[PDB]
Amino acid sequence: MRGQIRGLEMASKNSQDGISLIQTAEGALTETHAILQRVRELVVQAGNTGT
Amino acid sequence: KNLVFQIGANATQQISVNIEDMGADALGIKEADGSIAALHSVNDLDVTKFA
Repeated sequence: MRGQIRGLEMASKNSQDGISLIQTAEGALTETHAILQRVRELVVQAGNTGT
Repeated sequence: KNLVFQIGANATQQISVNIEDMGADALGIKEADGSIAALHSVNDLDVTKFA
């Protein structure tokens, strides 16, 4: 039991650490995405306003 | 030099416009004929040849 208990404590630890990794990459990709919104703004302008 | 106007946020959503006018562009028979059809606008044949 205690072997598993302690393993579950370290499991919770490892999973929370998983979450930390996730949210790191998550926020980074959110910012990336926001850039890409700006990019498409610049694409539509980089329709040259036509000519 | 197609006077394109990219407007639509989606691709290919463009407007094609045409410029062709100018002082030498008067009677566009097909193009400028010569002393007539364009160059009366430019050179003004009514000098003394008219008399």
